[PDB]
Amino acid sequence: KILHRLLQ
Amino acid sequence: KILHRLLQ
Amino acid sequence: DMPVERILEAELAVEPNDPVTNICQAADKQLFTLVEWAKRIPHFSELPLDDQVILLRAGWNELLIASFSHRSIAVKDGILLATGLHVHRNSAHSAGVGAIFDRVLTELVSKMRDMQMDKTELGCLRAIVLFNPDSKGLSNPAEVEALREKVYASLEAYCKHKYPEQPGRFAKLLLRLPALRSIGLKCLEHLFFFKLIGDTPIDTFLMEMLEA
Amino acid sequence: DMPVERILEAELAVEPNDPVTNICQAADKQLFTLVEWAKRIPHFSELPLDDQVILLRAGWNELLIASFSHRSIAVKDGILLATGLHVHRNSAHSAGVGAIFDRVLTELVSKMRDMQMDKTELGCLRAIVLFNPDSKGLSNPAEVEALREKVYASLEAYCKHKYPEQPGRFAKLLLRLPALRSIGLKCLEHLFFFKLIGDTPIDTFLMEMLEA
Ligand SMILES: Cc1c(-c2ccccc2)cccc1-c1cc(/C=C/C(=O)O)ccc1O
Ligand SMILES: Cc1c(-c2ccccc2)cccc1-c1cc(/C=C/C(=O)O)ccc1O
Repeated sequence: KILHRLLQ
Repeated sequence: KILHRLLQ
Repeated sequence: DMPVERILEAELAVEPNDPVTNICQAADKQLFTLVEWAKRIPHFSELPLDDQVILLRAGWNELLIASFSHRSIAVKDGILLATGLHVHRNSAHSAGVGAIFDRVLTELVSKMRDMQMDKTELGCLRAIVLFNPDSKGLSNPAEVEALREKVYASLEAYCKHKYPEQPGRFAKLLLRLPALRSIGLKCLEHLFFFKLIGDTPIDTFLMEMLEA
Repeated sequence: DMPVERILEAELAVEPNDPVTNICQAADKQLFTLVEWAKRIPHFSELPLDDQVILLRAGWNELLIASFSHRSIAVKDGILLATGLHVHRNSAHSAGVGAIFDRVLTELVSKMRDMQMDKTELGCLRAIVLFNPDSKGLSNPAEVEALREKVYASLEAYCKHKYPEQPGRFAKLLLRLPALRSIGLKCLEHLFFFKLIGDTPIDTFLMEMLEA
């Protein structure tokens, strides 16, 4: 999840 | 050992 | 197009106790910087968000190992972690990771120092590792493969122009990836040894990479 | 000098039930042929006998994997072992090695078939793997490194002359080595799984490679 939010 | 003898 | 100038800017834009705990802290700390580095790589953000996750989850380990190895070109027989801690042959040996430590030095750090691998060549290699067409689940591996080919296409031209008298330098750079592959696999094992035993705290970001 | 003509002759000179048992039988059978192939590689026999042992004990696994992968370019979604047995996705899956089987196909066999890797390019890659300067214990790794550089120096010239319109073909070939490195490590694990459990007979030559 955190990886998804950091890329956005 | 067998590797040594095969190379010779 | 894959300009080496921006790949270098990506490298330039993301630069700055118990050895085991420091290792885990450093890996978690640099996972955040890795995302900012990837964003700055040309065409990476254009890919589908799901493929970006696959590429980062698939190459984050090798990407970080390549970073601290080149960062450790200046340290004398040691490794410089992102937390500022210098891990030498004694601390690593007493930490139970002496074998893999020697591999990092003899196969990566020392090899990087001998050939004077610059940060442009480092970025291109990390960009090549990032654009891994072998990553499972990629919606379009061909596009990732096309970006990889563009990367080492710009790297070879850079090597031929920057080091015209080292015709084999381009091949020498790519031939460090096999070592990075095996070294990364071994380092990942120790990370599970660290996490599994619970002996070492594992932070959120690193924890997320170590899980499904 | 490292003439590609003889490396091809080395490849040409060494060509010809339960899946698990066949795998072990094939690996042992091709270990003998591997020695005859190495002898025919230019300058290999000139090296000290102890370094030859180190290079063969260090690369025999990847060397054999590269052999049966290219040998399996003709098999439809399967692998052709040296014993003549064709292991497909079903037999491999029912044998407990379905995951690594898919990797061999998607990362090696299929990649070899798509680019039409010829036997000269195969030999050069196997010669590069043979001349591994990262092997531990080599009395003179620089000499091994020099032979490796001579190998991919002849390969690049061969690719530029044989495939002038594929400028990135040379880099594409070398970039299959990282996969071969990780795939070999996983295959080696299964070999220990096979040997350790005693469920599968392990012959002398293969047994010697699996030991100290
Ligand atoms: C480098 C390392 C070791 C290690 C440290 C000393 C000697 C031998 C191995 C162990 C586990 C993880 C790691 C590891 C650290 C990092 C952190 C790098 C940084 O500080 O930027 C990233 C990926 C890793 O697999
Ligand atoms: C190829 C393989 C597997 C395997 C087979 C099917 C699907 C997935 C993995 C397993 C263990 C060893 C091996 C293995 C075989 C060979 C034999 C090759 C040949 O027949 O020439 C050499 C090295 C190896 O690691």
